[PDB]
Amino acid sequence: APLRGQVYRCDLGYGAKPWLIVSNNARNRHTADVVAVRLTTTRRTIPTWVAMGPSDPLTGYVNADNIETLGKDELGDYLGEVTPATMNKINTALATALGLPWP
Amino acid sequence: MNAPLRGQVYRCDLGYGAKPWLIVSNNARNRHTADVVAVRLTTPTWVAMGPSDPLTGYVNADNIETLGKDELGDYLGEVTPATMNKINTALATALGLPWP
Amino acid sequence: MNAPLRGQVYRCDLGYGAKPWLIVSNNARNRHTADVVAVRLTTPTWVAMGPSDPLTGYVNADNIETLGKDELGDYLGEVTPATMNKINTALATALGLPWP
Amino acid sequence: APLRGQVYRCDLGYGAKPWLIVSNNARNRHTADVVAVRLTTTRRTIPTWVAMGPSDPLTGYVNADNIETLGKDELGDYLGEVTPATMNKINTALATALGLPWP
Amino acid sequence: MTVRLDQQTRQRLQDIVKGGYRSANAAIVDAINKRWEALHDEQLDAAYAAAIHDNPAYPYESEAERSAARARRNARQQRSA
Amino acid sequence: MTVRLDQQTRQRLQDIVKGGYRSANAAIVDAINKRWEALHDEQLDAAYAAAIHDNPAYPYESEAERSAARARRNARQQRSA
Repeated sequence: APLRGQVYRCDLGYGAKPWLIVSNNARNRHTADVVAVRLTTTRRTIPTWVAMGPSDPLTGYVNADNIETLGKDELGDYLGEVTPATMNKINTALATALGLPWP
Repeated sequence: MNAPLRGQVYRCDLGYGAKPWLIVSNNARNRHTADVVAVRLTTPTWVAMGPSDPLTGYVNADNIETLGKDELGDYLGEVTPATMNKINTALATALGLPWP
Repeated sequence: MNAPLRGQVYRCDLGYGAKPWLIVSNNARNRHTADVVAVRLTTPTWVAMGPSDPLTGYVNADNIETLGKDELGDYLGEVTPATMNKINTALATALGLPWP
Repeated sequence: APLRGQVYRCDLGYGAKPWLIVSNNARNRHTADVVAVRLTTTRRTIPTWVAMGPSDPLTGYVNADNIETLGKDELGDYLGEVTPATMNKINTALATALGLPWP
Repeated sequence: MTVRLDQQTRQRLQDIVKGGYRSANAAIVDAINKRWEALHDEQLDAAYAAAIHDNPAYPYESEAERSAARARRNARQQRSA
Repeated sequence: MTVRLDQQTRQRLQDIVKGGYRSANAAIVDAINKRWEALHDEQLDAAYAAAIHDNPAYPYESEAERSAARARRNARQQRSA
């Protein structure tokens, strides 16, 4: 069921936080867990972070240095889906975090 | 520690036996942060090590983890740029990134 | 071994006790060759470390030596770019190199 | 008495070879030893090697990756002094060998 | 768009052209792009240093977040074992 | 001397100019020189590989040469002690 772009709340052991799925959709259908990046209210100026926009699920930022694996069963409240413009910026941030080469 | 580099394989014991891990986080992160991001070489669509790579095994780019720099064991060598180019392709497929 | 880099200090025992050495050979040499060129930090012409540098002591650029990579000990850290600029200056004076 | 640019014959334990002095002259006066680079007949295309010319003391190449410390007492047979043109190329090669920064 | 080069810089542009670029234009384009990328990596470096100066557990918000993350990683290594 | 830049490249020239270069000219000059330097370090890297492939004891002509050099170095360390 879960899709790339969707934000879910999840508690990893320090309170329930918003998480953006970045795993591809085939993985998400067949596997028991997904890969996600932390949404946060903290504000840091680093190219691995992206600011949400007005038609995004919430206020704050995506930190792509903080990738986590979350069980489907652990997925809490569905907070919406990011805009494709915001998802494009996130792609960049992710590629940067995982040192994908230039161009 | 001499800061580890993307493409290096280190042997790491996480409580269940020493095993080889391949570093995929960028090198700025690798040099300043206490932690690296890696995928492990185990033993389909996954990525085979090649004959010129420093060890035998297969990489599931779906299973990315974070290893503390304090947990890296023995340095086992760098992987070839050709195999790394396949790892990049699999990381971007695994995480839905564009890699034209 | 993860290839050592110009500017790094390593502890090395050459049979007369462990001492710190600063690598001055270029990083290509350091990648492919079995050996590095270094100067040691001991305790006029010389260069002082360095309150932001990883240890205390003094560099004599007149006494350059070659250490095998298999004789390198513990990684003691990396020297500051400010002190390195003084080491470059002293190496060039020691060896009659034109340095602007 | 030994000066930078001069080539002397010396046996380091594997036969008598030519060695070019590269230590500065102040060091050479006041110290028991000098720093020198190996002259050789072997031929290699690497930036750390320099070829001799017609008014150079001998035929062959300077290898600046092979720096050595030689006692004044060990120095022997004076073979001559390299041309300033050649000393400048060796300067470059040495700087390259000891990773002196750009420019 | 009208670029002026000193003698050794022109001579270097030719060295890099001879090394396998298509033309002078292509090489300068690429040099501009490589330089930009090099400055981008230099700024990513500095940004990680600043984030770590202000928070030594980055990218985790606290040392507790790290612990949790590592315990869950361990649990996953146990289950595959 | 006439140079032609697509828009992302020209936008990048401006990023690096605004970063502390004096003009567009000075930046391109520096990108050319830095590119050359970068290619010179790749070539030096390739040359050391070659020399090592051909002679695994480079910069020593034989393993015996290395031994002699080590023994003399050790003698000098003994003497300082």
